[PDB]
Amino acid sequence: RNMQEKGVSEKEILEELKKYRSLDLKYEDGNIFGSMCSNVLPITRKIVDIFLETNLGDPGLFKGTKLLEEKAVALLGSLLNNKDAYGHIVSGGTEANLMALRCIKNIWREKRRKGLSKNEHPKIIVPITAHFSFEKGREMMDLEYIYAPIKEDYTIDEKFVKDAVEDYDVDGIIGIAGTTELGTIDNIEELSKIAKENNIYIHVDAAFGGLVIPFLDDKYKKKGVNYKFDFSLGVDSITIDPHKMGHCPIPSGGILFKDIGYKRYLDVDAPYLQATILGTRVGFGGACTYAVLRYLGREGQRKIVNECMENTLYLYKKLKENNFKPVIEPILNIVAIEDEDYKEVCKKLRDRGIYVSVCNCVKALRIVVMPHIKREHIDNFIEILNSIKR
Amino acid sequence: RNMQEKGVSEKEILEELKKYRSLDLKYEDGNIFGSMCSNVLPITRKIVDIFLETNLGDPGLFKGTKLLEEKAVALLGSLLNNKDAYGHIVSGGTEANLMALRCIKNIWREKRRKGLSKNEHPKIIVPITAHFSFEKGREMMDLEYIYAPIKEDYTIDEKFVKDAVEDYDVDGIIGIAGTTELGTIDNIEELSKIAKENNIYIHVDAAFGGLVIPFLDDKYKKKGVNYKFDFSLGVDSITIDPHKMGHCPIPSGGILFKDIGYKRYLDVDAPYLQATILGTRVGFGGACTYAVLRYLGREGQRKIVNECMENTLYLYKKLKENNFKPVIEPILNIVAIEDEDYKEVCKKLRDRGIYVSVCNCVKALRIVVMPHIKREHIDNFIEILNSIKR
Repeated sequence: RNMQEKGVSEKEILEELKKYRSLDLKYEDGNIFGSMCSNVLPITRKIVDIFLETNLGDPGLFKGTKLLEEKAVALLGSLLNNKDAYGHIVSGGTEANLMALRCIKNIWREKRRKGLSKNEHPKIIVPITAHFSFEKGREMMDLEYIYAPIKEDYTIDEKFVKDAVEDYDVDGIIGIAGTTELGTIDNIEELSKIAKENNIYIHVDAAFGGLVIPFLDDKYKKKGVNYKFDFSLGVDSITIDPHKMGHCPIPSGGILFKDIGYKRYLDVDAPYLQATILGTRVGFGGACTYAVLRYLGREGQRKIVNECMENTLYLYKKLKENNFKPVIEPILNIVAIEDEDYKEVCKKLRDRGIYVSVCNCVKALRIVVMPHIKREHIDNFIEILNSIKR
Repeated sequence: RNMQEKGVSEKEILEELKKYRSLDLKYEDGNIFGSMCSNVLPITRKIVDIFLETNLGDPGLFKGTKLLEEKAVALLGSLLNNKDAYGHIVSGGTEANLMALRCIKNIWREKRRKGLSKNEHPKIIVPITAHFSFEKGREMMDLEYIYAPIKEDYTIDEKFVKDAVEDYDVDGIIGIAGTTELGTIDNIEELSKIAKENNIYIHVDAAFGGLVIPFLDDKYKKKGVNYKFDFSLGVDSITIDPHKMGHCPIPSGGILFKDIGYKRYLDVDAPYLQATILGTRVGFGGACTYAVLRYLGREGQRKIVNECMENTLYLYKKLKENNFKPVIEPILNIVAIEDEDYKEVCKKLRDRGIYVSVCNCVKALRIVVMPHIKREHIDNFIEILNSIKR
């Protein structure tokens, strides 16, 4: 507990650490059902070792690692239909979303300086399904949120957004491509039309879905769901998270802006003295993001994505066969189970070694069918749950 | 450049990555003289591998890794003379400083809600030597900074701070234990007295110095410099950065608060739904911080710190012997060289394979004598610099 004068041997300290690691769950063991992280692609362990002693906060010392960040951003941009994207491989979707909010706020600040805004704080339309990082941004940056309601399919109400844009002076719109709770996709096509017609910045949070949606086989796509979400719609920025469905080690997050014109709105003016929030920051995230996308190609990511979707629809089928009520038919590799007693059922599952997460907008257990979840784990989950219900 | 359909082999992608890594500098090669990062302790490569697939954003899944974060914070707290510290192993000193600023701001918000503050924004006294992360915080959180001037020894003017606290309603004070530019130590003892007498929060930025000052041999200590900076002075929070002079891999930063009473001021209220800014975040930083401090003990860190100081004073001696003007006699393992033509000299050094950094408050080259800088590198640096000056 206290700092000691004498050191200890490598064997002593590693064995102590391994005992603590033994208390953790491991993704490959069939315990973790509620996480959007999973096992990393094995090749990334070598890449982390190669790039461990780099620092993208000092890119003049690590020119090659910096070029790899640029290449990683370019490959993500290509995936998102934008060959000119300006962006960064950052610490995660939270920092990515915060940087988009900073950009929105600095566009508003410039208007305020010119007398072109009656808003004392940026006014941003955000769906109530938005990830908690948006609340962190609101709280830090003193943003004003207009919370948009969701429709019966749990996607943002586009008519509300359009009406709010007419009623108020709006500084940004947020749409979500793959919501945290249910994996639904907002109508980005319509939101982007509203945004373009009114000269409003629009950010797409595709932290999870950005590395799933582009790879979905047609049989998993649903009539009337629009899967368009990327720069082909003219959106201003997109968050996308390699350390979720990109199989990259933490920290590997992505923020892409439509072009380099946005970089100036990420400036910070220091009277007595970088676009990311962090300073010193890893170089291995960009190396891993580039390398995993190159190693797998579209073919390899498609195989993983649709294996997850196969197991997602298997879980959905088994749930209904056992008279459980999924909240929705799954869109991405996320299924939620309606249950009034969800808190207690979650704890009972936990006692039996099944770790799910629980929802906010609805009383349900959330299962994220990442690549570590196999058929036998789903079968095991159903047995344990049936047993709890007797 | 573009996303491809077909993947590539492991050999192809690793060889490509290794070519980019070949363009980087490496700490052990005698090129990097201006960085506060260095080679990691070799044991940490194994720890990163063990803990790569953990996530302190989901500590309920990684109970052991979470306990190790708590143990890492406790060891840092013990080093800083506080057995009850509440804190986190975060992404770096930037996030640490931002969390301290969030705490300061939320203490002010509570006062504002009760009518106990005439300040429309928190008013924080910050020395002009403060790290750029404080400007990032000001810009994001709409803080009002009262910039404190520095004295001839480049430390904060304590009388200015005391006078400003009488003239204005002040919500926080920042002191620096190891400035970025010169390695000087503000008079934290006096600042903490001012802060306590006026009920003002005080944060100490010891990102660099916190893992140097406690280990300095008496011969490196200077008459009249006060080396006290930690919780024995009753300060409210301290930033300390293991991935600087703690030899830990990025990301390993530290933020410690005086006690768990501060946790409530890091809350974020989400109407429709964690104390760190990041969400998903590494677990290996806490494991490495704990393990390196246990492995080295005070004895092993003292040896490294004072080896760096030996080489720092060697560099200072050689500089004067060659008629260069150091800005100050070094306090920590940082030396700066006065030069009117510092920008051009820096570029000339760069052309010769010597990478220094350059200062803000003064026209000088900054050398950070990290453990990778040995006598032969200092001798080589002096030769190249003498040559540039002819």
